[PDB]
Amino acid sequence: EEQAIDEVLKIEFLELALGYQLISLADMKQGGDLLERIRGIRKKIASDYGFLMPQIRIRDNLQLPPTHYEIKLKGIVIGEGMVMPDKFLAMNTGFVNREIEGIPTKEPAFGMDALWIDAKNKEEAIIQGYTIIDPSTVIATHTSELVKKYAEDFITKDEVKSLLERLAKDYPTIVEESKKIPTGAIRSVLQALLHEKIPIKDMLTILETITDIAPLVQNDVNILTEQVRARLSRVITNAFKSEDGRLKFLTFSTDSEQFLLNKLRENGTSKSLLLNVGELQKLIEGVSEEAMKVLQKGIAPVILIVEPNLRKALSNQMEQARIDVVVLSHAELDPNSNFEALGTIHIN
Repeated sequence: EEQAIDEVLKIEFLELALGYQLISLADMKQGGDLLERIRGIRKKIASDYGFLMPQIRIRDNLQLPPTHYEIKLKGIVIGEGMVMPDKFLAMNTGFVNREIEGIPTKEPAFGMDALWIDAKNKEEAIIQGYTIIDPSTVIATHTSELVKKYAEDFITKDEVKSLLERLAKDYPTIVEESKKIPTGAIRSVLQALLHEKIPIKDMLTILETITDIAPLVQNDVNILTEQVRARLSRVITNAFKSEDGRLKFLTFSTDSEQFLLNKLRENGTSKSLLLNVGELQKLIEGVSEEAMKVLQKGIAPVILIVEPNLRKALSNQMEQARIDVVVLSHAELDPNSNFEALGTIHIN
């Protein structure tokens, strides 16, 4: 025993641990690029979401099944999966002509259907309109999605201090004006944004909104979050456009929206839905089945668009039901972008 020391010197990071058979994906002498793909996430996340995470650590873990991987954050398992290191993943992204043969699976990043296929299958897969993704990329995309999920945690007091200071260099007045705001509130708003995958890369707007509005609402985080989000419609819409340039979404029918609004209650500044067991049931089936269809179309994340008053209440209700959706308000939609309605949820 000499682990008073390893504990003294330990830094906090995201850790990708690889089973024996996955190590070859990291071996550049073998042509694997997992190292660059994994190490290049931190910069992409920085430019898309506006925070700096510590570099991602890559370990072997021999206690793992040889094809399995495990992702840890502060030593706690937050994700795991497997790839066929010597195969390729083929996906229907909405242009498939004829289905091909392979091993069916659920891709780990979003739970979409896919086929593991051999290298020699790639050519015909491509002819049939499939998208092909290699093992390293699958792991990288998974890992990327997991850091987005836990983006909150990387927003420490020291990251907040560092974000202001990095803004101070050429907007020194607004950061100074922001010293008037309790720093727990700023931090708390930033976490609340990242919690729902809203980038904080526009600190100017964030700080300006908080500094303006906070004194008026006793630094209430529910109000500040919504107010800040309302001013980031360009950033929000851009962060959820599909790659074809369209933000693709579901809505609730008017009858359904009215039903939800009728069960909506405010207590202090906290909005919630007052639903019995059967009603909560109807709500969950309706969303989850429609979400299920969106994923089957090769589209993810599943986005729900509602009016301002339902956004937080619905979002809370979803994460408590463990339904992986994004909930957006009308106030957050950039009319300069293209939109596509995928379907309408009926709770009836």
